[PDB]
Amino acid sequence: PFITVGQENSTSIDLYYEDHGTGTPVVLIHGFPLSGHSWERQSAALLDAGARVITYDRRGFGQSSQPTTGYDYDTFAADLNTVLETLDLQDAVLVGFSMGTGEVARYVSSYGTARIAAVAFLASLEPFLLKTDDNPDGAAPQEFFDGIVAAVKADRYAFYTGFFNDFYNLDENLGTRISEEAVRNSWNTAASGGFFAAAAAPTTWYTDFRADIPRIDVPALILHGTGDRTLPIENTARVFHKALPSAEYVEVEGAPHGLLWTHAEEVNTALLAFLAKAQEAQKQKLLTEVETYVLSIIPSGPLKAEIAQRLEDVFAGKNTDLEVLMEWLKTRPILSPLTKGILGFVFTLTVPSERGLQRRRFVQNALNGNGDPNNMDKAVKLYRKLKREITFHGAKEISLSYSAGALASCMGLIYNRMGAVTTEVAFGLVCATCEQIADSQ
Amino acid sequence: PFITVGQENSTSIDLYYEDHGTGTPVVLIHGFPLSGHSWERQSAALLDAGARVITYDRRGFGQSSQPTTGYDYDTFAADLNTVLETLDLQDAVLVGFSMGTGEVARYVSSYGTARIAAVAFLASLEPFLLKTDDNPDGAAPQEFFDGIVAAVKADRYAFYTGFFNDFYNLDENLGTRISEEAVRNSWNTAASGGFFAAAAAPTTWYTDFRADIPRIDVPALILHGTGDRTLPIENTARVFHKALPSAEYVEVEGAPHGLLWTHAEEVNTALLAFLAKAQEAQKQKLLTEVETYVLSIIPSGPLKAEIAQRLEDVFAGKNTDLEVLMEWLKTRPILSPLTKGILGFVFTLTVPSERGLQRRRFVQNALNGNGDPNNMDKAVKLYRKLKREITFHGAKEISLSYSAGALASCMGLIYNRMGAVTTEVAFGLVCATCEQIADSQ
Amino acid sequence: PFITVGQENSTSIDLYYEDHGTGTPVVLIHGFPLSGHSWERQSAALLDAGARVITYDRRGFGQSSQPTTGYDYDTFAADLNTVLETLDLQDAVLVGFSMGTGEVARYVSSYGTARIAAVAFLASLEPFLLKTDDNPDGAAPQEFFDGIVAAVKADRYAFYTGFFNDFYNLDENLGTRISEEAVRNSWNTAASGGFFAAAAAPTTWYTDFRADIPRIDVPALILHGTGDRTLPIENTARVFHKALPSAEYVEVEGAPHGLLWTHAEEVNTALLAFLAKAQEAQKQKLLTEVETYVLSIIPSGPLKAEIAQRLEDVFAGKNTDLEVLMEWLKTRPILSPLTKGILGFVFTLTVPSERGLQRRRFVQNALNGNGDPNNMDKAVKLYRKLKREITFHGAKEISLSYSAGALASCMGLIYNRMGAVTTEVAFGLVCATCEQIADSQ
Amino acid sequence: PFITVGQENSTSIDLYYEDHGTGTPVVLIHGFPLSGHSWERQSAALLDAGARVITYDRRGFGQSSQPTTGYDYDTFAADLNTVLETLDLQDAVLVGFSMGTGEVARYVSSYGTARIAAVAFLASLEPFLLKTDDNPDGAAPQEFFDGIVAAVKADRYAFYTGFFNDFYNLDENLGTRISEEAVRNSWNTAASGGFFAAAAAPTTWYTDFRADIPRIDVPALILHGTGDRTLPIENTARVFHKALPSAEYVEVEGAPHGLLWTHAEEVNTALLAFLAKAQEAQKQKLLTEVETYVLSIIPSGPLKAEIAQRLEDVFAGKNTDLEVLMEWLKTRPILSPLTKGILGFVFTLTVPSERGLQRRRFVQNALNGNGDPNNMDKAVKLYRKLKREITFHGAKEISLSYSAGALASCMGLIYNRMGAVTTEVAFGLVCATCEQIADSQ
Repeated sequence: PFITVGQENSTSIDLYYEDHGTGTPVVLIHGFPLSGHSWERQSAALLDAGARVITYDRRGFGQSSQPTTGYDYDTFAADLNTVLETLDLQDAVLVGFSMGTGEVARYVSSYGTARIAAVAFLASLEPFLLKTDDNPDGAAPQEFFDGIVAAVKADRYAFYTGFFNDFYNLDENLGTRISEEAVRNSWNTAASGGFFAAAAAPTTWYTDFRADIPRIDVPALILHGTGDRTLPIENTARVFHKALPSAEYVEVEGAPHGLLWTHAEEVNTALLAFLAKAQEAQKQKLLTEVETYVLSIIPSGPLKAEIAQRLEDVFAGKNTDLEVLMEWLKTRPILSPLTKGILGFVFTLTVPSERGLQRRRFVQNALNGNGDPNNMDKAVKLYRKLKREITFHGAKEISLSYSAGALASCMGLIYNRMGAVTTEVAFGLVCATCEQIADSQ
Repeated sequence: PFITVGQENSTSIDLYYEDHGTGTPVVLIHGFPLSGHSWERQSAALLDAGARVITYDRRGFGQSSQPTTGYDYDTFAADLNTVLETLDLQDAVLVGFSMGTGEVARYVSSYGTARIAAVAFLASLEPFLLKTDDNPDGAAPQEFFDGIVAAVKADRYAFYTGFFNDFYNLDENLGTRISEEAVRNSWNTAASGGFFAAAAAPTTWYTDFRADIPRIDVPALILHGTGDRTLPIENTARVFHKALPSAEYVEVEGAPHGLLWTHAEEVNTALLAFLAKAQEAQKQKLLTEVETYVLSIIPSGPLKAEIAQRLEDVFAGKNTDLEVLMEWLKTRPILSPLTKGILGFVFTLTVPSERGLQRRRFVQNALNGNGDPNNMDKAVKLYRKLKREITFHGAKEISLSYSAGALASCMGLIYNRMGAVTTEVAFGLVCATCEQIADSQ
Repeated sequence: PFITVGQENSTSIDLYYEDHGTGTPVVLIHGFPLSGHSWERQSAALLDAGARVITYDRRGFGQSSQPTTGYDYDTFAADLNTVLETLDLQDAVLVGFSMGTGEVARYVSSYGTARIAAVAFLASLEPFLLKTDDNPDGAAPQEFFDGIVAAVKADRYAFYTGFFNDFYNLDENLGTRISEEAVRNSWNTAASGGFFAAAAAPTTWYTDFRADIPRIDVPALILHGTGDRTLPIENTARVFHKALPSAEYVEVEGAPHGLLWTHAEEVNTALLAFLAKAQEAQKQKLLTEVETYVLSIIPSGPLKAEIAQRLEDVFAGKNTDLEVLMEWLKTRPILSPLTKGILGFVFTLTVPSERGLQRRRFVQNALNGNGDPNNMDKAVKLYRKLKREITFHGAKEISLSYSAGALASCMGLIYNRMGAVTTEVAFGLVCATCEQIADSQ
Repeated sequence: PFITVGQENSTSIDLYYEDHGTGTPVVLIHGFPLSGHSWERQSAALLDAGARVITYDRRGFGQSSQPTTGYDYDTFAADLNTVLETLDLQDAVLVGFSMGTGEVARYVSSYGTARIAAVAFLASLEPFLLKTDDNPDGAAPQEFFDGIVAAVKADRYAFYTGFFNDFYNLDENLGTRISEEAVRNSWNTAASGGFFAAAAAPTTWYTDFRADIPRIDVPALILHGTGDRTLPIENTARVFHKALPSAEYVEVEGAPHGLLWTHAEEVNTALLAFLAKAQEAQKQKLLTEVETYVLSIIPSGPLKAEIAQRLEDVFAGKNTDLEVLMEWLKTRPILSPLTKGILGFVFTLTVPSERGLQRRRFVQNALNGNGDPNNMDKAVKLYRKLKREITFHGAKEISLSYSAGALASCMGLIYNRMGAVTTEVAFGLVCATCEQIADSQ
């Protein structure tokens, strides 16, 4: 798969990307000189843990186009921007490794955290690698980087070999934490990047990210290997944490630069924990928003108390007997049959286990759009559009452009499994409906 | 990026290509069994020297499609034709290495040199490799080539190994001029070409190019390694130069077949020397053409003598005091303010150094399209199109479709730096303007 | 030229008007029985002094329609209203002579001073001409005016003769301050007004303007001839100044009623003195307003202090070395290149002398709309509309309907002299831009 | 009637014009400070002699608008251009008197003689009135003109009096060649021009017309009064004739500047002669063009000889017996009935006297469009458009856009007097028809 990010002469500039799983989106931004596939140990864990995994190959690397332009962090951040906008990612986690940590800082800094729930920096460049008068903690002098450029231009093929040596601490880790075959694959991946990008990349490494850091808005993780020969932990992660005290901070004891493979565990467990903390809060946010919309249609009173208590309990995960819940709703006075259908729908959708219970007649009758063909026609039209939605707000926005009869019919269509959409999209549908109905009062 | 060159059964035949830099187009045609990426040492130099670099992968190789049809030099030349026409290349240099030198000869021969400024043959097949009665200087008998085909069909993978041995003179050059890793990359590239192309390619090697050579119209370079084990310099470059005495001719002392890598600097230097001469000639042509258009609007007389002398001098590179030049123009009688603005524009554009001189009021006033909004509207439209142009003639052609008022306004727009285009495109703009104005007289 | 002010039976009622020069609008309202052309000595001076001169012929006079309705000051003031609204006059000076001074008072009184910067009363009717019990200072009894009406109805032609006698003090001024031919022209003008208007006009002369005077809001001038036989200075200008002490007050020694011609230089000088003060105040206001908009985009701090000081100084007329000013701006830290371009533009526009300095590259680059063709397209569209504007607010209003990119491009267009607009219109453009940019923050 | 020539602030600039008679257009351009009505003695003669008379009032004079802009010969010539284009005048005579002679020279010079058959200069400004070093024959120094401006600004009313004195040589001509009443009317006309134009006009009088004169392409007349006190014949007409030897040249013995009235006879007789010479040639041109179109449809042979002889004779004015002519045509073999109808039409149209002969059945039958309703429908449509045409080429151009059936039907419509058009328009119709028919062969 490709996303086009620009044009170079007669050719467009396309980034290779992958898009796996379902759930909260996690975007992984690889390091030099590798590709999105270098995250494969992390991707597997995130997929098992229930996240949507997005990887892409930076321009000049892996399967992306290989221009001779745009090798700088503003372009790289603009590239990332295009990806996020193209996929309409909401509530995303951005995880960068090495070079990738430059994208994370520069994007957050320039474009803000509108789509972004949390960030993570692994084997970071930050805050500035260039050793100057005003930057004493810098890791190396300018002449040092000039050196790498010269070395890559001389042979890049040979260069990759010595690079992966220190990248992986092969003198320590070969035959132990990394196989000879895994290293061979890495070299092949590097050899496959563009010649121009290979020599141009090292010039972006001493980008000054010092003014980007105060812009970091959302929860952050900083993770570094203490045996990092490529980015000395003392000039990078340790001074970065002083600049962002707020960041959660993890040192991987004796881990090299290429800790994604050698210490995938410690990485994946820690990354997993970070996702886990981010994910539950996001889920809670989703649950409570739904609740306000659902409650907005119910008349104020003690019933509205019983209903809200029940929502909150199933939302907290207390598996309730849906059969008991549904009978209660069914037999509630005052509530309109429409209202009971909406609640009926919400509860079956959110309850931990449906326990093989059949659909309820009172709900099917409540959500049938009065069996009106125009309602049903529009509901089918909305359904088509909702299949393309992946977020709560996108779903809710498109739904609000339809009449309440059509919305109720659409809900029946999903309820009865005549169509299927993602959970968060279904929430947006029922919330648009509640919004429309509440507004009629 | 791809260019489609044909159809095979249900599939189209697409050639992988790249398009880097800006300036005079240089098209690099790779050898067997490698791809456009084998030129990476040359590409870097050409890019630094300020050329537009085009590479593509021959059908059956690198990232191009892998048909089982069209393995012959007429098809290969037709493939090249499609590339050149698709990109609308003007004033291009064609550089072939090994197999690629067959494309260069056959295209020039059949399609002529309309788009082509110069040609270069590196490690050439020419003039005929087959040793016959009528071709005594041929390098080998037919049975020898029949042998290679049989060897590739037997194992191609194993075959590439012994091939790169002699291709690179690895017994001499390994660890010295070529690394083991660079060789590994080459084998990977070869292993990635199509099985059918691998066995079919060697049949095209003894194509008789003897009738193609007299067709070579434009300046040429012949370059060969004297240690070439693959194409014996005595049966190829040395008899080729006798057939084309006119060619500039360079022997690389003890260089193998794969001299692009092993002797890449020297090869790159040679390319610069040829590109540098071709570029200088092209620049001189551009100065000469621009000049005729510019002179066409001036009334015949002694002033027209002073003006032409001045153009020629700045065009020759005599850095003149633009401030002095501009005052002179400004104060010239007879010349219309329009004419003075056009000349004003040309001189600031072509003078070696502007010496931080501010724009001139007499020119801004002359090139303002009479402050007419429709002129300015069209000038902005033209500007958009000119941003996409890279050649003098393409620019001039599109410009001539606009009125003189709009053209003058566009020139003011560039003059005043409200927009930017490449130099040759700017020349096309001012020349279209002169052409339109001259035609009004 | 005509402005339609009403309908009489099958015919519309149209006022003849003229509209000359550029600059601050000055509206001249003639006396009985003459037309807008009676101001010709004043018009010439005002035109030379750099004002926009508007004249019109009151209904029933000169080249206006000659209805038999609407001969009263409310209608006359409504007529004037229609003129001012039709032309969208802003910041106008209203100058009335004789009858015209009734329009000035009644319009200001009823419609307010929204469009009006200053007023002038020459040979005024004010405050009330009718001699009554409650108006002891009145110039004549009712029976006296009844007399004039009767005289005009008897012969108006013969009547004009004796009228111009006292109107001009011909016994004193003929052959001296007024020629016989100038008097002949006056009679011809009068003979050309409508018969009905001639007899109906004198009934409007004893209109009580006593309640209109407290409504005079803006700076005023009262000017009267001490030899006025038509409107005794003692019953008119002298008691009017007591009612409006605030008015600037000028007696023309031995000047008759028709002092516009006989003492035209002195009257013209007086107009220049008032126009000159009003113009200077208006200019100061413009400097003050422009300044707030310009300052609104600059970050608060010491630089903002240096900038404001400089604006104020050039605005006060301290001719500053623009070259020095521009270098300072150019080299200022913190300020965005956009901001520097806007300031660059403002300073070159307001500095007393540009001293033949060329345009600055930093400004041209700052105001180029990013060389975007859509910006430039809209900027050209805006420019067309701005050519039709004559006021700061009209310009600013139309400009605010365009995006900031298009506005910046338009400014570059003017800066680079690719188009031209009046100064106040240019101010409106740069102020709309500042407003748009400030609002983005 | 008005023609709009521009815009001043909120008002358009309209020129008052008149358009009298039918025949060859003669455009009269008045002098300072008078209007188109000053030509009334000439207009009457030209109308009696059978010409179309066009007069207009220069901006600032007579009944034209009175702007404070555009008082210069390029604007005045542009004004004239607009008039000629607005009325689509073809084959026009331009006659200027005094100031008007500046329009004639400047228009011819800049716009060329495309619409213009002949020119006439009466009491000319030419070639340059300013007395300089390079212009020794100039009539006065710059300080002299500066003087007139100052005098007009001082009083223009009084000024006109002394001006008409010398304008008319009233000391010689009053009560003799000009009445006191005629002079009174002149002053009234002048007093009615705009104040601004009166003072601005004299600045245009020393315009250098020396480079305009070589541009005079067409037959010219120069006419001057030897008693001209306003434009000394020695600095104007006499040096002008040296610059244009080719001009027909007439001195009116002891005639003043205002010779149009005082010597209308000598003027009108001479002008009449000039028109008479121009008119006959134009008529001959019209006759011979018609003939080629008419002959183009006839087969080559002796009949074509008889026909051509006859056309030429009636065209030369030999009144022929149309009855005899028509019978001859009617009874001619070979000629198609269509052809006979066309000739029938032409002859009745061009014959001096029809002698009360009834329309011919053979022609009515020939020109009936086959009684086809679509033909007739289009013919009626064409007729509507032809009523708006006044020239041969305009008529012929619009006619050629119709089919031959429709054209023939239209001709029948005119032939049968069911509609009426001017002679030259009718010629264009029959010529378009002949052109269409000839093209079918």
